[PDB]
Amino acid sequence: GSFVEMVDNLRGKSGQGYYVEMTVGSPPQTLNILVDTGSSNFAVGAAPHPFLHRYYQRQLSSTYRDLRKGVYVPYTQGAWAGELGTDLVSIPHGPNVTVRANIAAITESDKFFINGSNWEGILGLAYAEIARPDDSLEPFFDSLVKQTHVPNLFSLQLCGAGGSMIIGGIDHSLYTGSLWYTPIRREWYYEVIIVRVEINGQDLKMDCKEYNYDKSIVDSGCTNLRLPKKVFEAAVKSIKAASSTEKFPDGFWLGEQLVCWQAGTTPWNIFPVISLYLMGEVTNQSFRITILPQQYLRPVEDDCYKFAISQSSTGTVMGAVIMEGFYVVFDRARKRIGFAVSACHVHDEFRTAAVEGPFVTLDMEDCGYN
Ligand SMILES: O=C(NCCS)[C@@H]1CN(Cc2ccc(F)cc2)CCN1
Repeated sequence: GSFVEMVDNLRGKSGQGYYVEMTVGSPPQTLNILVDTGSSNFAVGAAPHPFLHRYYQRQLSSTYRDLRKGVYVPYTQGAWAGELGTDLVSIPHGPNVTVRANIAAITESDKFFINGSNWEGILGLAYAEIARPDDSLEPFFDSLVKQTHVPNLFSLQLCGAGGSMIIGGIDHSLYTGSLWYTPIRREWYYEVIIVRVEINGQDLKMDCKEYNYDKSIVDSGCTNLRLPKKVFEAAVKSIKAASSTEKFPDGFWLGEQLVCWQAGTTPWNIFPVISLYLMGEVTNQSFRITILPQQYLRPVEDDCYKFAISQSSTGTVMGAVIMEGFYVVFDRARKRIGFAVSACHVHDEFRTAAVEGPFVTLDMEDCGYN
């Protein structure tokens, strides 16, 4: 592909977030920006903070325009407050363009910036509907598409232990096998529909509406695979039974406790695979995406791991757990999301992550929550 200058543009430590190099203002002030497909605001630190090494200085930028309006944005994890404005933004290792975008200048925050994360801002890649204060505040990618010839598409390859955010196209060297697409249900979050869940080839036997109770979303700005109360309970009991060859403390299945082994001795074989079936583009068709323990058990600072599946009250969140196993294509132009086996995904000599289809499924439209 012609996106070789875009490959390997992502960095970020385990459980802290993946970020891209971006510049704001004139002359260009370089900052590292969290890639977040679960929000829609572009906001950078614009005042000193204990965890910030650098921040956006508006007085040093000649192209800064004050919108003279304060903004507050709460997330599931973290919140910030700031002042709205516009300025020139560029992505050094992305498309060779410069755009005027809405930037929220973060002057106040809580549980947002992470110590040692190395990022100083957030790139909300989702749609305008879920942007604060309202959908009149144009997200960065909408600005980028409207002002340049860069196509209405981006793709993410999150690599657990870097990765690539390809803006405008698809690099074929970042995946193996075929690309399977699932329809975007609504343009707010990256809402998808899960039709079936399997733990080590065993169906959870639940009404498929439970898998999407509230919503099912694709979110790079989330560490965990988060599941609705009912689905989480059913999943944990199934994972616990499949991995009964070793006993673990009850706090481990809650993220409260860690589990450790000797270096290189980690027995991945005892932990089951997890398959999420996603609605296909063709009527009565579906495809499954299968993740390994390497994805849902994440290394902690002997090799120690944290159980990276948690419970949710706001629906299914397909986080980095899911996305680190796959090359994900956010095809906005065709209202669909693509999944392919990542070339950088962590696996062993016995098992690998999989994207397989098609599968026959009757009554798919029901699976969505109303
Ligand atoms: O609410 C949020 N995500 C959903 C909960 S998992 C995000 C959390 N993010 C910090 C963060 C992002 C990515 C990551 F890998 C680890 C941490 C700040 C913005 N809001």
